[PDB]
This record gives sequence, C-alpha cells and structure tokens, in this order.
Amino acid sequence: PVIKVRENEPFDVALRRFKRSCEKAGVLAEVRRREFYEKPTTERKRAKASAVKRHAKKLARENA
Amino acid sequence: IDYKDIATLKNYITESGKIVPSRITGTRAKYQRQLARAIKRARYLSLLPYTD
Amino acid sequence: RHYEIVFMVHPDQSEQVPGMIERYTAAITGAEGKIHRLEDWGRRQLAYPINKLHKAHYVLMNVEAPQEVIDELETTFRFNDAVIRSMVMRTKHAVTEASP
Amino acid sequence: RKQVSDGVAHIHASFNNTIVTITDRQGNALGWATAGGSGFRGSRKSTPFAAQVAAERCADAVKEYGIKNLEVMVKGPGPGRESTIRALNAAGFRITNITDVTPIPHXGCRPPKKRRV
Amino acid sequence: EKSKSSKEQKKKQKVIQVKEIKFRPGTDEGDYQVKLRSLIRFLEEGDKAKITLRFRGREMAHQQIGMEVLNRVKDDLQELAVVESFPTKIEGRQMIMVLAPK
Amino acid sequence: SLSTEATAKIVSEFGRDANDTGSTEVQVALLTAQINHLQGHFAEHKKDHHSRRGLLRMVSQRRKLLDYLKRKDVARYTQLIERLGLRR
RNA sequence: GGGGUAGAAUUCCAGGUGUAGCGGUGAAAUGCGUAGAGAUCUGGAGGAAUACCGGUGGCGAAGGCGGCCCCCUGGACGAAGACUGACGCUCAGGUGCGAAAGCGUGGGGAGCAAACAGGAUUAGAUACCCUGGUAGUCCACGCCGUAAACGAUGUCGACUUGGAGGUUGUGCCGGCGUGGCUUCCGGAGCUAACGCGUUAAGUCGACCGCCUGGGGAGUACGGCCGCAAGGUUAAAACUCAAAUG
Ligand SMILES: NC(=O)OC[C@@H](O)C[C@H](NC(=O)[C@H]1NCCC[C@H]1O)C(=O)N[C@@H](Cc1c[nH]cn1)C(=O)N[C@H](C(=O)O)[C@H](O)c1c[nH]c(Cl)n1
Ligand SMILES: [K+]
Ligand SMILES: [K+]
Ligand SMILES: [K+]
Ligand SMILES: [K+]
Ligand SMILES: [K+]
Ligand SMILES: [K+]
Ligand SMILES: [Mg+2]
Ligand SMILES: [Mg+2]
Ligand SMILES: [Mg+2]
Ligand SMILES: [Mg+2]
Ligand SMILES: [Mg+2]
Ligand SMILES: [Mg+2]
Ligand SMILES: [Mg+2]
Ligand SMILES: [Mg+2]
Ligand SMILES: [Mg+2]
Ligand SMILES: [Mg+2]
Ligand SMILES: [Mg+2]
Ligand SMILES: [Mg+2]
Repeated sequence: PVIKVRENEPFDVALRRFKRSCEKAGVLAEVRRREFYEKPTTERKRAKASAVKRHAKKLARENA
Repeated sequence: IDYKDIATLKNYITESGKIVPSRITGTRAKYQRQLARAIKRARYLSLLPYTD
Repeated sequence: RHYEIVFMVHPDQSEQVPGMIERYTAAITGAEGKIHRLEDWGRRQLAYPINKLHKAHYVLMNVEAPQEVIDELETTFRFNDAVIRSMVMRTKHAVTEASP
Repeated sequence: RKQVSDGVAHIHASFNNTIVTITDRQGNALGWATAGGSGFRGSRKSTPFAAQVAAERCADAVKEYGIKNLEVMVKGPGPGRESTIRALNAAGFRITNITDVTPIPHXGCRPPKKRRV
Repeated sequence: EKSKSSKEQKKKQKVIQVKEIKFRPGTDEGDYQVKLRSLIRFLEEGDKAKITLRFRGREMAHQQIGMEVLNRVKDDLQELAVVESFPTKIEGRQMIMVLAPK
Repeated sequence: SLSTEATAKIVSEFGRDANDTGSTEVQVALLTAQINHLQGHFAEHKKDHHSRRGLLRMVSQRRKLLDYLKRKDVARYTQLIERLGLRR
C-alpha cells in the first residue's frame, strides 16, 4: 500500500485512500493470522466450515 | 499463457504484485493455473515484481 | 527435446554477450542444434534489484538439442560470473514466432 | 546540527506499543518518541491517543532539523496506525506520501503457539 | 539503565508471603500428607503458612477433633517451623494457625 | 515408459506381425523390457516407493501372462522365456 | 525420487544514525537496555518454510502430496481403431508401503518447543498466562508399525426415478451431445432412528475380514517381532443387571 499524495489533495481524503489501500491488499488480516501457529488439521477444518457456510447460504438464497 | 507476455499478466496482478483470484477476474481454472505459473516464472526473471 | 533458455547478463558486460551467444549456439549446433528462435532483448529495467543491479542484458533462445548438452550448457552459466540468472525450460514443441 | 528538508516518519505500530521515529531519507535517526515514554504505562500505551502524543513529542524532537516534508512508513497492526499520522500532519508537516511496510513472510518461520485464554 | 541495576539488588530482598492451606476435620491421611508436603515446600523456601481448619454444619459440635488436626501439623512441622499464633476459639467457622519459617 | 521406437521393435520381433500387439509374447517382452529398464532407476532412487508400486504391477502382470502361456502352449512359453532370458 | 535455485520473513553478527526506554499482561513481574537497547538504515551469516494463486480445486492404494526450474519415474483419463483371446474376481498365511511422536549413529539447528528454570495467578497451581529454554522439530542411513490411520462404511461386478454445481477429456453444429473424476440436494427403496439414496446404507452375485451383555481388558500368561519404548496374537476368575444407540 504505497500512496503518493497527488497534486493538491487534502489529508483526510488522502488518509481514506491509504486505509482503503491497506484494506484491499490484506495486511491487518494477514498479520493476525500469522500471529499464532495454526496446525494443518485446524486450517483444513476452518476451510471446510467456511465452504459449508458459503454453500449453505446459496441454498438459503435458493428455496426462497 | 506466456511468462514473457507482461502486458496480459499485469491485468491479473494487484498493485502490491499479488495474483488475483479467478472468482474476481472470471478466469477459467485451467488458465488460472497457467497464469499463476507464468507470473512466478516472470517473478524469477525479474520481469514482474514479487512485492512492494 | 525442445528447450527455452533465458539468461540475464551483467549490464556492464553487454559487450561480452556477442561472444557468448556464439559459443552457446556453436555448441548446440555442434550436436543437431535447431535454433528455432534467438532474440537479444537488450538491457531492460529489472522489476527488483539482483546483486545491487537495476538493469541486466536479457537474451532468449528456443532450441532443440540433446538433453546432455543443455545440462552441459547449464554448467557454463554457473561458472560464468558475468551471467547473473538463467531459466532453462522445456517446451513441448518448437517456438519460431516472436515474443514482445 | 544539520538542516534536513525532507524526512521519513517510521511508525512501528505494535499491538502493545507505538514507536514513532523521524529519520533522514537514508534512514539516519534524527529523533524518536514512544507511547510508553509519553506518560502511558502498561495497557495505556496500547491506545490511539497514546500514539498521538508520541507523534507530537517526536515532532518536537525534530523541530531543530527544520523538516516540513515527511514520508510515512507505518508498520504493524497497532491501534495507533492512523492516529500517529493524523497527529504528525497536525504538527504541520506536509505528508507527501504514506507507505505500509508491514513484514509479511512468503510461506517463513513457525509462529509461537496460540494463547489458551 | 543506572538506578535499576542498584534497585535489582534492593528488589532481591525476598518478600515473605503467607500461603494458605485449608484443612478439614474429615481430611484423610493420604490427602493430609499432600497438604503437609505443600506446607513443607512453603516453610522450606522461607514462606509463612496460614493453616485454616473449616467446620461445616454440626461439625461445630466436635471442635476438639478439629484441634487434633491443627495440633498434628504443628507436631509434624515442629523442627521445620515455629508457631507464630495458635488458635483458641472458632472465629466464624474457622480456626487459623499461622506458622513461621525458622 | 519405453519409447515408441523401443515398443515398435519388440512388437515386430516377438509378434506375428507389426499389427499384433496383443499377443502374450509381445506383452511379456514389453513388460520385461520396462522391468529391466527400471532396475537402474530403483538402484539410484531406492526411496521411490510410489514408482516401485508400478514396477511390482509389471512383474505381477508378467507372471500372470507367463502362467497363462504355460498352460495354453508350453512350446511358446519355453521359447519365450529363453529368448527374453527369464528364469520362469 | 534426485539435484539446483528464487524471493519474503524471523534470528544472529558487523557497522552507521540516534536516546531512554524496550518487551510483556487481566493486572504485573521475571527478562532486555546507557558496556547504548528498542527503533531506523547498509552489509553479511545461517537454518527452516514456501504469502498471493488456492478452489467442498487436483493427484495418490492408503499414509499423504503446495515457490520456480531441470533430470529420472509411477498411475489415471479420452478419441478412433488394430491386436491377444477368459489371460478373470477375491485372497487365510505371506510380502511391502504406512501421519506424528519415539529409538540408534552421524550431521545440522533460524524459528518453534515436551522437560526444565524463573515470573505470575490461586485455597493450592506440579497448570492454563509471562520471560527464557533442552530434547525434538530439519538432513542421511537404519529401526519402530501405531493414530478419531475416519466416509468410524472391505474389494470386485451387475442392475434401479430425478435436480443443481465443480473439475478434466472429446465429437458435432455459444448451442447440441458424449466419456472420467468430484460436491450438494432429493425420489423409490432401505434404516431403530438419524440418515443413505446410481460415488447406496437400494436390488443382487463372488471372495475375504470381523462381532456375539458391561466392567475386568486389548489386560495376564505363552508365542512371534523390537536396541528400547513397546507392538501383535489374546483369555479367565470375579463382579454388575445392566452397559449401549
Ligand atoms: N488461580 C486459581 O486457582 O484460580 C483463579 C482463576 O480462576 C482466575 C481466572 N483464570 C482463568 O480464567 C484462566 N483462563 C486461562 C488463561 C489463564 C487464566 O486467566 C480468571 O478469572 N482470570 C482472569 C485474569 C486473572 C488471573 N488471576 C486474576 N485475574 C481473566 O482475565 N480471565 C479471562 C476469562 O476468564 O475469560 C481469560 O481466561 C484471560 C485473558 N487473559 C488471561 Cl491471562 N486470561
Ligand atoms: K553465474
Ligand atoms: K490366490
Ligand atoms: K533448542
Ligand atoms: K422419527
Ligand atoms: K505378549
Ligand atoms: K461377565
Ligand atoms: Mg491423491
Ligand atoms: Mg489422511
Ligand atoms: Mg482383490
Ligand atoms: Mg518424525
Ligand atoms: Mg537421531
Ligand atoms: Mg519460545
Ligand atoms: Mg511457554
Ligand atoms: Mg488400531
Ligand atoms: Mg476402524
Ligand atoms: Mg440425500
Ligand atoms: Mg444398516
Ligand atoms: Mg498388550
């Protein structure tokens, strides 16, 4: 997230662009997941439950 | 897909230099795999960047 | 069996590149060398620094050769202190058409 | 002393603490100030306000160098990411750019075990 | 980094805390030995040991059986501790014996 | 695997024709060729257990084909194993 | 399977700049720092792992397998044919493979971390929390042979309404088919029920493994295997009138 303040821009507008650049790039989410060690079984289990949730919401979006 | 075709590859990397998901770009799975190989080969040769 | 060799030379040693490109092709064409493509890309800007260098002299070669002579060529690139990086690839077919 | 036209504000924003350090463009330290050294102690350090104060004291340390331009280099997930730079701009430096320089391993080393709390 | 390197040696002055072990009248031998080994560990390391004995319900009738347990710990830790204060009456529903390191 | 030329040699040698790829002689000759070829591979690569499973399948398929040829025609069997240099 | 190599990051070392904190928690303290830390910048060293891509995506008999490149190598699948001519299915014993921990010998050791040391917490705290930290985690070779090694579902073959997806071939003219693998739902049927449902737990056939109340016990004894840790095979007395889904 590299944000050069462009020719004549306010700070508050420029700060919104910087925070959004970080939000999209995925830096705070990335640091937090790398804070503590997650063993592969936990990783895989987490990934399965997300996949179940995502898919089950589509079947709740359907049938309605 | 070609590792030398920097123009096309640059459409499927972010500003930081990270490969974009196929759900976003709408790429087919087979080509997404070729794309990822190409980008990593381009990264090795310093045609594309890893980071920053 | 259809290779694709990129190698990047130290940008100060762009004058050596003439002599080296001869040696490599001469060795390949020694043993049924089929130089399908040869493109001096020139001194390009690197996307990141390699050995405190922000430029290097790129070269491309698509060749068909023995699988021994390419391994013997790979041995030379290691010894060549000028040449900084190289990727030898395997292609399924010959590539004659031009790259950007 | 020397005058410096343009500086760099390195903001080491950890979860527990904020370190603000103004350097030259070549990363030579001019002055530094922390939330822990700003009369905040313990978990008082880990607020946006304590970072804001640390920024101000850092600005006050590098008044003598006569800096008007700073490039920001924020690092970490700390609560005082945005509060530092806001307070740096309030000191009256023109913030030319903002960069995120948070180290991400491309895999890297195995992290410590999860806290069971 | 100056005054701390003096105050470290001032901090080394050991701070004797009181360690509370609570007995009952019913406490069995095996469990008494655990609690005794706990008390030994404290008094070995130069820590004071508050020794409560809690009564429940109609155990307040038979107080002397509680006193036997408190008497026994004193006897077992006779040469490893001195009795700073021995209880007399049941304050609340407890009798507290504070021991001290020798 | 064997090369297309290596295959085409064996089919001509051990077959009744170049079209005859099916015959037990060809099959056993092909299996033998590859089994013998892979002995060098597994000499160097001792820990390649995943590939070795493929080798054991070749040996098991050869055995079964030879046993079939024995009870079908001993003359063809006896000729084949002496040509290829198989013990049994 | 083998070899090479790239970038990021942690740690450490050497310097420069700089100055009083750093680190940590629920709150602290231990710890680190004026012999100059933390921070920041330049360079170097070393080990381990490969962000994004990444997907109820793929591959593999199972265990498992994730940077990129080459070398060696196993399997699967599709299209048309051509060929062999029942050569098949299953498999007690046997043989091999088999996560992690562990064991032997020799290397290696960044990060992490059983044990352990100190700091806390507490009624106690042989813990959870904090600061350190050894084996180990890594490599070679040999050993061990077990896991909720799970789909808690043996292998092979045939048959029996549907719907919506994913992945990977292929023919024909985005459309219309047709193969392989795979996810979710659901019909008959089945099931104690939950559920399963063409990838069956349906309807059948072949062969193997296994069960016969709970605890005692996967224990004892004996055999076999192991350097050891232990593994494997595997009871009974006795006691209960339950245990269980
Ligand atoms: N010591 C004793 O014999 O009894 C006292 C015990 O019951 C205290 C109680 N402890 C807990 O729950 C544990 N949860 C696991 C992490 C450690 C610890 O925290 C507790 O209430 N803690 C507080 C912090 C504390 C410790 N001593 C006095 N206060 C606490 O914040 N607990 C949190 C919770 O209950 O959700 C949580 O466990 C937590 C966050 N951070 C920490 Cl440390 N613990
Ligand atoms: K070189
Ligand atoms: K048999
Ligand atoms: K260690
Ligand atoms: K029911
Ligand atoms: K035994
Ligand atoms: K019984
Ligand atoms: Mg597989
Ligand atoms: Mg598994
Ligand atoms: Mg079978
Ligand atoms: Mg292991
Ligand atoms: Mg060892
Ligand atoms: Mg540690
Ligand atoms: Mg710990
Ligand atoms: Mg078992
Ligand atoms: Mg089972
Ligand atoms: Mg169903
Ligand atoms: Mg049933
Ligand atoms: Mg046993």
